[PDB]
Amino acid sequence: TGETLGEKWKARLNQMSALEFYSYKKSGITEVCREEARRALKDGVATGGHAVSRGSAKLRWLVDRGYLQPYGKVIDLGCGRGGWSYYAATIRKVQEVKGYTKGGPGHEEPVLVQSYGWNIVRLKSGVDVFHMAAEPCDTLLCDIGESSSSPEVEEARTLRVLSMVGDWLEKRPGAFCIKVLCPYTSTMMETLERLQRRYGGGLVRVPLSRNSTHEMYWVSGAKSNTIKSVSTTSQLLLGRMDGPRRPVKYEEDVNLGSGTR
Ligand SMILES: C[S@+](CC[C@H](N)C(=O)[O-])C[C@H]1O[C@@H](n2cnc3c(N)ncnc32)[C@H](O)[C@@H]1O
Ligand SMILES: [Cl-]
Ligand SMILES: [Cl-]
Repeated sequence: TGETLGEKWKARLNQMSALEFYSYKKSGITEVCREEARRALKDGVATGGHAVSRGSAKLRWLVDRGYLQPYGKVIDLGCGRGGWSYYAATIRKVQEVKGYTKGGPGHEEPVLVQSYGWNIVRLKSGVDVFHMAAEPCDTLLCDIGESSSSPEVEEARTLRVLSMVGDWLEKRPGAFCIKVLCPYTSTMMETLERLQRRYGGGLVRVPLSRNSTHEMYWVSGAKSNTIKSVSTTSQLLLGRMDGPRRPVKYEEDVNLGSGTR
C-alpha cells in the first residue's frame, strides 16, 4: 500500500502513453477558448477586453461563486503575464493590485494591456518571491507551482510555496486564493489540515484545471474538509481515465472591458 489515490493517479498518468495522455488531459474539463484573445494580443489590441492568460477565467470561476471576495490592496504572487491581476482590477471593492513574477529566461513576462482598471495595476518582473519580505495586504493571491512528473518534486515545490505564503498570511489578509500544486500526498494533506486550522479556508478544484494536474486552490471562502476534498478530486481524475473520452465544456472567455478607474 502507501500509494495515495492521487499518487496512484500520478503513476497511471506517468504510465500513460502520449496517446492516452492528450485525449485524457482535456476529457470532460471546462475551458475558455483563447483563440480570439491570443490573436488580438498578438496584433496589439489593448482595449478589446481580452484576458492576457487563461488565468483570468480561473479566478473568475472562483469569484463568480464567492469562493473568494477580493477587495482592497491585492498582492498577486507569481503573476506571470498578469491574468489574475487584471481580473482583480475589475472588481469594484478592489483598490490596488501589485503583481510580482520572476520572468526571465523560461518564465512568463507581464503583459501590458488596458482592460478595465488597468491603471490600478502594477506588475513587476525580475522578482523571486521566495526572497521577498512579506508585506501586508487585504487579498493575497498566489498561483505558483510548476508541474512535474515526480510527485515527490510536486510535494517539495508545494511545501516550499506554502512555507513562503505562511509569512504573508501571518499579516492577516481578509481574502486569499493560493494554488496547491500537489495536495494529494500524506505529508501535504496533514500540512494542509494544519494550515486550515490556523488560517481558515479550504480547498476547491476549479474545473478549468486540466485532468493532467491535481492542483487545487486554497481559498478563504471555502469550508471544506481537506481529506475529503482532495480524495474526491483524486477519484474524479481517476474516473476520467477509465471512461471513454468526454467532450470539453467551453465557457465564454472573460470580457474584462476597458478603461481607467
Ligand atoms: C503560470 S503562472 C501565472 C498565472 C496567472 N495567475 C495568470 O492568470 O496569468 C505562475 C508564475 O509564477 C512564476 N514563478 C514561479 N516561481 C516564482 C518565484 N519563485 N517568484 C516569482 N515568480 C515565480 C512563473 O514564471 C509563472 O509565470
Ligand atoms: Cl514551483
Ligand atoms: Cl509556477
